[PDB]
Amino acid sequence: DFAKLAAAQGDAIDSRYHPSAAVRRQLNKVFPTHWSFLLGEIALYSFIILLLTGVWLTLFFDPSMAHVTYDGVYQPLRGVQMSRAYETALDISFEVRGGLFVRQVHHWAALMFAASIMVHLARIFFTGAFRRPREANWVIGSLLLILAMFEGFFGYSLPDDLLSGTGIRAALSGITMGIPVIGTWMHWALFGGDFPGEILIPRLYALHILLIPGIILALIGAHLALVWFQKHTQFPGPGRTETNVVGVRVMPVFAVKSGAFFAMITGVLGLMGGLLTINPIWNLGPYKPSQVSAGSQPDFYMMWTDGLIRLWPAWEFYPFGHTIPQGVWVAVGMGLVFALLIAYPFIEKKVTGDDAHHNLLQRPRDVPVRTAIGSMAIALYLLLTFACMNDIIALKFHISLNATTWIGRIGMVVLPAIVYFVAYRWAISLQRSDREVLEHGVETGIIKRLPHGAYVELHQPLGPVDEHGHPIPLEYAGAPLPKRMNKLGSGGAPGTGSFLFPDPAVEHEALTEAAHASEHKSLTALKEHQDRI
Amino acid sequence: GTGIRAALSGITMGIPVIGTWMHWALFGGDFPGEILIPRLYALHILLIPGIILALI
Amino acid sequence: QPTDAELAEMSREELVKLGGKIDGVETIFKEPRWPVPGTKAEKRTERLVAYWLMLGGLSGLALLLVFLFWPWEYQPFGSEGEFLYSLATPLYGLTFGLSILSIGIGAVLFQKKFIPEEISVQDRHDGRSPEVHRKTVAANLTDALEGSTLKRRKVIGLSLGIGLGAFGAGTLVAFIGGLIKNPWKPVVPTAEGKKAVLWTSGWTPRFKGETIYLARATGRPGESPFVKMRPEDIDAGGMETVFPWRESDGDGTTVESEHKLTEIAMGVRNPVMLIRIKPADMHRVIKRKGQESFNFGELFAYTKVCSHLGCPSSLYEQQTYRILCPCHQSQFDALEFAKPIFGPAARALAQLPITIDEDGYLVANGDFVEPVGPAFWERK
Amino acid sequence: QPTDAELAEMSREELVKLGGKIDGVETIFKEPRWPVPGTKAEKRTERLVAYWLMLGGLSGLALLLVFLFWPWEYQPFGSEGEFLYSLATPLYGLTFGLSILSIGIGAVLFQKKFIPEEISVQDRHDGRSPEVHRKTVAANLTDALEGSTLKRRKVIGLSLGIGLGAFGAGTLVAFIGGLIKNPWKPVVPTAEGKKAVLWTSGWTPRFKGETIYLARATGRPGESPFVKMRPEDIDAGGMETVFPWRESDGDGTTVESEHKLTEIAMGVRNPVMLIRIKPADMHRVIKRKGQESFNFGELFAYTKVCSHLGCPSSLYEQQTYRILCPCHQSQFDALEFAKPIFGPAARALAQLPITIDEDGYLVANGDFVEPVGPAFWERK
Amino acid sequence: CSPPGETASSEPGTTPAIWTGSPSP
Ligand SMILES: [C]C([C])=[C][C][C]/C([C])=[C]/[C][C]/C([C])=[C]/[C][C]/C([C])=[C]/[C][C]/C([C])=[C]/[C][C]/C([C])=[C]/[C][C]/C([C])=[C]/[C][C]/C([C])=[C]/[C][C]/C([C])=[C]/[C]C1=C([C])C(=O)[C@]23=C(C1=O)C1=C4C56(=[C]2)[C@]2([C])=C35([C]/[C]=C(\[C])[C][C]/[C]=C(\[C])[C][C]/[C]=C(\[C])[C][C]/[C]=C(\[C])[C][C]/[C]=C(\[C])[C][C]/[C]=C(\[C])[C][C]/[C]=C(\[C])[C][C]/[C]=C(\[C])[C][C][C]=C([C])[C])[C@]1(=O)C461=C([C]=[C][C]=[C]1)C2=O
Ligand SMILES: [C]C([C])=[C][C][C]/C([C])=[C]/[C][C]/C([C])=[C]/[C][C]/C([C])=[C]/[C][C]/C([C])=[C]/[C][C]/C([C])=[C]/[C][C]/C([C])=[C]/[C][C]/C([C])=[C]/[C][C]/C([C])=[C]/[C]C1=C([C])C(=O)[C@]23=C(C1=O)C1=C4C56(=[C]2)[C@]2([C])=C35([C]/[C]=C(\[C])[C][C]/[C]=C(\[C])[C][C]/[C]=C(\[C])[C][C]/[C]=C(\[C])[C][C]/[C]=C(\[C])[C][C]/[C]=C(\[C])[C][C]/[C]=C(\[C])[C][C]/[C]=C(\[C])[C][C][C]=C([C])[C])[C@]1(=O)C461=C([C]=[C][C]=[C]1)C2=O
Ligand SMILES: CCCCCCCCCCC(=O)OC[C@H]1O[C@H](O[C@@H]2[C@H](O)[C@@H](O)[C@H](O)[C@@H](O[C@H]3O[C@H](CO[C@H]4O[C@H](CO[C@H]5O[C@H](CO)[C@@H](O)[C@H](O)[C@@H]5O[C@H]5O[C@H](CO)[C@@H](O)[C@H](O)[C@@H]5O)[C@@H](O)[C@H](O)[C@@H]4O)[C@@H](O)[C@H](O)[C@@H]3O)[C@@H]2OP(=O)(O)OC[C@@H](COC(=O)CCCCCCCC[C@H](C)CC)OC(=O)CCCCCCCCCC)[C@@H](O)[C@@H](O)[C@@H]1O
Ligand SMILES: CCCCCCCCCCCCCCCC(=O)O[C@H](COC(=O)CCCCCCC[C@@H](C)CCCCCCCCC)COP(=O)(O)O[C@H]1[C@H](O)[C@H](O)[C@@H](O)[C@@H](O)[C@@H]1O
Ligand code: HEM
Ligand code: HEM
Ligand SMILES: CCCCCCCCCCCCCC(=O)O[C@H](COC(=O)CCCCCCCCCCC)COP(=O)(O)O
Ligand code: FES
Ligand code: FES
Repeated sequence: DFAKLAAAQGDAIDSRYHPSAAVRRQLNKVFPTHWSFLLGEIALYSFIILLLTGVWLTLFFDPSMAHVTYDGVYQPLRGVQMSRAYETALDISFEVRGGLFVRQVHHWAALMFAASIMVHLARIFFTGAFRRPREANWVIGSLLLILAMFEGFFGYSLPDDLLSGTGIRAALSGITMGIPVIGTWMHWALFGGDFPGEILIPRLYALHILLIPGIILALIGAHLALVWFQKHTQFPGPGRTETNVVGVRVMPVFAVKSGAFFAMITGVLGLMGGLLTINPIWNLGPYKPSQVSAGSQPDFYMMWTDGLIRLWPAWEFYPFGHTIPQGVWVAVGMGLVFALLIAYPFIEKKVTGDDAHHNLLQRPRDVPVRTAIGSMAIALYLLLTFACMNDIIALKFHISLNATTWIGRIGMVVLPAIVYFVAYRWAISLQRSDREVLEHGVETGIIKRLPHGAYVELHQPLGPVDEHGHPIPLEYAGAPLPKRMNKLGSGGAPGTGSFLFPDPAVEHEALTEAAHASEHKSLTALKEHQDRI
Repeated sequence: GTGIRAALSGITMGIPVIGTWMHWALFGGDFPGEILIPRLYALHILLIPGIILALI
Repeated sequence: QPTDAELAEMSREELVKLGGKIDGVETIFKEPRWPVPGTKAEKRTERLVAYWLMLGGLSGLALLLVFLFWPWEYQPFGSEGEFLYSLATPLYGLTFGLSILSIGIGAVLFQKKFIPEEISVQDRHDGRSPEVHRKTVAANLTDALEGSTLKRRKVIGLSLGIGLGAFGAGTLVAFIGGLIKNPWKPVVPTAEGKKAVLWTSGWTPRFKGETIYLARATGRPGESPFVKMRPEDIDAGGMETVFPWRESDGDGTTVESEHKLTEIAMGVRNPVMLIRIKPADMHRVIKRKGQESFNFGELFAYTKVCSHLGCPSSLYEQQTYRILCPCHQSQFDALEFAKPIFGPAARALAQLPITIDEDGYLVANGDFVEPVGPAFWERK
Repeated sequence: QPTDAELAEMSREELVKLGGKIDGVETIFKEPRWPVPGTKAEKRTERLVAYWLMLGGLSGLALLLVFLFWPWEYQPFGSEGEFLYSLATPLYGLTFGLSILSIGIGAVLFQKKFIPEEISVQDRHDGRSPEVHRKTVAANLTDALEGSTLKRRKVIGLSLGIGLGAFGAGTLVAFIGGLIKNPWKPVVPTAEGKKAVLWTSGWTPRFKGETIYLARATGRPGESPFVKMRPEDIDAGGMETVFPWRESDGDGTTVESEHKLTEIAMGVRNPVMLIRIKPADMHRVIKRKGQESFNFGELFAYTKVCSHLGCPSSLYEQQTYRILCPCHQSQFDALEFAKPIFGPAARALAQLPITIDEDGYLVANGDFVEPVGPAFWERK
Repeated sequence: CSPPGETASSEPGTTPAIWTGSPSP
């Protein structure tokens, strides 16, 4: 019945499309199981949730700048003039059952999408996963991050509330028009005239629901296809070489783990959507150029840019009756940052001279200069991000606002230098900590007094020993070293049973023996594969 | 709009048992309403063309 | 490469191993999770997985039941239903998020406790492809190009390059041309002819001697959103936002008046801060050149638009006389012609000249003498 | 399977043949287009291809030049520019369309005049896969399922099925639930309480004795789009569209009046045809039961909404007394209580009862006695 | 750089004249 049906459908599919060999190649593909290789798929799942909830939102949203009088249920805004966009954003959150939940899941998913992209980028950079043959795919990811930043910005600009409209007036309108020679032409091409105009929100809506997400989808497809057919990197370890992939096959283990991780990410984003308020636009009011509120932060992934605006000094030039205003610096700065991010693999292969194929990753401690540089970059990013929140920090943490500006200004130079130096020394220090275990074995923490009164700590050797009993020094192999005896199995196991009642002793004995035999067989399999290759 | 009133609105509401429910789900109420053109726009520039692109 | 009768005599395990070998994959370790059968620990673990999946099912049913029957509609402030309404979206998120969260946990546990533990090794076969494939694909492409004879037909090659270039150029220009707009096209009627938008605002006179009142927002939409203002309406230490209003703009009862007042409210270079200096502080006022008579006694009027990037710079500290912009923390000295003293702003806020008319209402005494708002390449 | 030094001694042609053979493709015929060199026909054909590509280039440049410099802006009727404006879009299409067409033609010609003619045979390896692949992929899938042990964990299997079902049900209901609306919710105020939308129109009285005037459309969008009318305002053989107007929704000068008049104009069950039939034809009128007094002498009022599918059925033939719907050709007999005599309509048009007030203006004399417009499951 | 069209003055200034206002919108 259920088996004959599967065989019949399988034969029908195979006689018509003969996919057996290609499907089997997909089922046998091996992926490494490292926890940090799951960071990219948080971004993928966030993007999928964004697509689903965004499609739901487009069924109710009218992105018009046409001014109307609010006639809905939210009493504190009755009679207030607003755009159709603000109108329908309110209608979603009050007049459609589940609309507020969908809207909040969309916005939380956008935040998790940007944050996931950042953390996954950090893994790629610090482990060296960008090196050849994978330079292009770092470039594709860099473009994906830029597109995600601007997509999220356009998305939260759509409701045309006071806060987001203030963000549009300063960043999208002010910086753009400040651009030299072509600034005002770019402004009038984008807005159709002066700010705010009547075309901006419908145009941003078209960019946000179709055009930018289509480019993102195409780039994500290229990205995942490159990963799939270039065969994911791995960390050094037992049995791992430059020419193999150690891990699990797709069918069934990796497929089950991916599906379960997708379900758990969805659960977290769903709990956030209905437990934490995000962007309650009815409290902000519709956008009016005469109004503003304290605390005009953008979403976090834009804050650094805003932070840069806050920190850069009022340096302007007035050549021959023209004006180059302060915001131009910020624009140039952004370009520079992006250009340095896209170009990093080629910069590093030019500096280091290393142009070899690489499939084995580097532990971040073992590349101290790149780790120091990335730590320096993260320090600058965090300083600019917190500079953007300097007014909130001043209010909550009792710091002068002027002082926060100057702390950001000086720290923008000093903090990355300090962080670079500290991260460099810390990475080399971890290298020395690994060396110590390699020469002496694992410190067990057990102190012993010898008969003549010496105090010695017992060590657990990781390899062969002498006739004197000291271990032979082992060579570093790019892989982590154990430093706790409990992580080597010294603690044993409690004893089989439920939490409150023991199982029969014979069951416990059989289970423990089977577990030890299985662990030994797995170690032996990896060892003999390593010995053979 | 004459085509919309007759075909999309008139035929739909005439369906037995759930015709008016389908009409009020699609239009958000009676014809013409205020949501129809934005919803059709979303269907037309993204959703239907995306399904078409996948099927092609 | 076995045969059809050798395949029919293979067990599943040998077939799995052969399929892996064809694909370059060897499973070097593979063991069932419970080699000893009939153990209480296995039944306990089975029940643990089932418990997580059952929690997922119960919470999914709870999502169904709360979405149908929880009171979801907005309730106003201080009403009896406001508290239950405030839990609707939280309950949606709790029942949805828990459900799929519990199913994911249960599936993770099933993989970890019941699906066999596995180590598999795949050969990469990466780098340059075998020489046969490189040579044959290169020969294919080179034969296509050289066989076509396109390289030795230079009139055709040049014509194709020029024609494709011209078509692409024309198509690109026609595709983006509709977006391009001259920002300096004169479109705004003023007392001395049409002017470009950025040089003007609601304070630009439309004819010589036009009376433009400093109008204040009543906050009631329609029904006179803007009214005239008198100098005694503001105390020393007070600040009010004023807008450029004309008698002909009306009270917003008609449709045309309402559209005019909407254009007043939405004009980005319109809002003005009117401050009244304390008379004891008038000796500390420094005037800007060309603006020495722009104040009506102890009343000063500056643009509310920040000169840095256009935010409403409206945090007016009456004792320090400091105008703070909330966006990027620029500070302007109201006593020294709104000159910037902190932040990214390099330019002072424009001063509006003000006076009173015969009825004693505050009116503008002309236009700004410089462009208002953020700077641009073309300015000054 | 040759070797790296055998590959290096192959010509391009042998490498092309080898690459094809690996792919299952044999080129059985392949010959150059001009075996005899130096002929005038080859140079002539080269020039023909070049001519088409050059036409493409010239027309692409022409597209650029006309998009930049042709007068593109709309010119009004009877103006001096109107002719040249009328050619703007045609020229854009002529220069664009010609350009990419000429290039296309040129490429076609190149393919069939210079690229070698070939016949290639690729064999299909279609149908069922080789038995090795079928059996290995089946073993892989069966081993996954069987080694998972999911088939014999029935508590886990039922829990997973029920949990996934419940989560999917809850998610599906919450995803579509916001769209679902009860059509029969009472939302419309009437003289006997709240009613569902489809039972009402602008002709439904909002209180007992409310005076609803038959209003004519003046065509002036702003000032007074609807005015009262008198029985002598229309001749015998005339027909006018009237709308339900209350004295309390005004002449559209205020914003609220304008919104009220917009909802009058856009109400889908609002428009009414008022016909005055010739006195000599009054003996031909047959009244509908319940509607014998709905006419004011020779003035009859029917809904302008067609009962078939809701189009304005407004083609009024005064001599045949036929009301023709333009959409699907239904015909209604005006002398016969607008009953259908042709087309897909099965139901008569609803009659509005009409009378006059003390000033002699035509007013409604109550509501329609049946629902107006297209039918639905819930009707009658 | 400093904006060239922004300088302090020492001239005191006079009280502005009452606004009269010309006709013809
Ligand atoms: C020197 C010289 C030489 C010269 C010079 C000259 C010149 C310079 C010139 C100038 C000119 C110019 C340039 C001009 C220009 C103009 C302009 C500019 C204008 C415009 C403007 C603008 C602005 C625009 C733009 C806008 C936009 C955006 C738009 C959009 C558009 C789009 C997107 C589109 C798309 C399209 C598509 C995709 C399509 C495709 C199609 C196809 C595929 C087809 C094919 C076919 C098939 C399949 C088949 O099968 C067939 C066929 C066909 O056709 C035919 C026939 C048949 C069959 C069959 C089958 C058939 C078919 C076949 C065929 C055809 C096949 C073919 C194929 C091939 C060839 C293959 C090839 C391959 C390759 C090589 C690959 C390569 C690679 C690479 C490199 C890639 C790269 C990339 C990149 C760069 C990236 C980029 C990025 C981006 C930006 C993206 C974006 C996007 C978007 C927007 C969105 C989208 C999205 C989506 C869709 C999603 C997706 C995603 C995923 C995947 C996940 C038949 O046909 C037959 C048959 C039998 C009998 C008969 C016939 C058979 O069988
Ligand atoms: C009895 C039992 C058992 C039970 C029962 C229970 C129940 C019943 C339950 C109930 C529940 C339910 C049902 C519920 C429901 C709920 C609801 C209803 C709700 C909702 C509502 C609604 C209305 C909604 C809807 C709306 C909408 C429309 C929406 C939309 C959505 C969408 C569209 C979405 C999409 C998504 C996607 C596409 C995604 C994908 C993703 C992926 C692909 C991934 C994967 C991956 C990759 C690639 C890679 O590579 C990787 C990964 C991943 O993940 C990971 C990792 C790594 C890597 C790597 C590489 C990695 C990755 C991997 C992986 C994951 C892979 C995997 C894969 C696989 C598995 C493969 C498989 C295959 C196969 C088998 C195939 C099959 C076939 C077929 C059959 C097909 C069919 C189809 C059809 C049917 C069609 C349909 C149609 C339609 C409708 C369409 C539509 C559409 C639309 C809308 C639009 C779209 C468009 C577009 C896009 C365009 C396109 C086009 C073209 C193409 C031209 C990893 O991860 C790693 C690694 C390493 C280390 C670590 C990791 C590696 O390496
Ligand atoms: C190469 C880059 C490196 C840098 C070096 C190269 C550039 C350095 C060289 C120069 C250059 O920058 O050019 C580029 C720019 O060009 C065009 O800018 C020019 C000019 O520069 C602007 O300053 C000027 O402002 C524009 O006039 C507009 O205002 C005028 C008024 O203003 C004056 O008054 C202002 C304020 O005061 C008054 O305020 C209001 C004005 O009414 C009123 O309130 C009131 O009257 C008040 O006055 C008071 O005065 C007294 C008080 O004491 C008393 O009398 C009274 O009390 C009274 O009240 C000041 O603030 C201003 O500064 C100014 O002084 C109006 O008169 C106009 O009608 C209009 O509105 C003007 O435009 P136009 O004349 O329309 O066009 C001409 C032509 C440009 O010529 C060129 O050389 C182009 C070639 C060189 C540039 C590169 C391009 C070529 C290279 C190739 C294409 C590359 C392959 O156009 C164009 O082809 C531009 C096309 C687009 C660019 C393509 C680039 C390529 C695209 C791809 C990248 C605009 O297009 C700009 O967007 C553009 O950037
Ligand atoms: C215990 C009941 C459910 C049993 C469980 C399974 C059934 C549920 C499936 C669908 C979920 C429905 C939940 C959504 C809520 C609900 O049920 O609405 C109630 C309406 O009465 C009802 O019993 C609704 C019954 C459903 C009738 C089905 C209609 C027929 C189909 C044709 C409609 C088209 C759907 C698309 C599929 C077509 C495919 C064709 C190929 C309240 O009416 P009301 O308050 O007037 O309107 C409010 C707004 O004002 C407020 O803005 C907001 O929109 C809501 O609050 C809304 O309810
Ligand atoms: C939308 C944003 C992105 C998504 C959804 C995404 C997704 C993924 C996924 C799932 C993987 C494979 C699994 C893993 O190692 O984590 C991956 C790999 C990769 N990503 Fe990303 N990525 C994004 C952006 C980026 C960024 C910003 C970079 C770096 C600039 C980058 C570079 C890479 C590289 C080099 C790999 C392959 C690494 C390897 O084999 O180990 N990606 N990406
Ligand atoms: C990279 C993907 C995306 C990101 C980062 C993103 C981000 C955002 C953000 C932050 C908002 C503001 C949410 C709020 O109201 O509080 C928003 C609004 C919106 N987004 Fe998205 N979005 C993405 C993709 C999509 C897609 C594919 C669609 C269309 C299917 C979409 C449709 C909408 C709509 C209609 C709104 C306006 C309604 C509203 O604000 O509630 N989004 N987006
Ligand atoms: C995806 C829709 C249908 C899914 C059913 C197909 C998979 C089961 C069929 C084969 C396994 C059982 C043994 C068997 O019937 O052997 C054979 C069927 O399998 C084949 O030979 C071809 C299967 C290839 C198609 C699979 C593509 C995608 C399926 C993946 C779904 C997770 C028939 O056995 P027999 O001829 O009796 O020796
Ligand atoms: S907008 Fe005022 S400081 Fe930036
Ligand atoms: S709508 Fe009148 S005949 Fe169809």
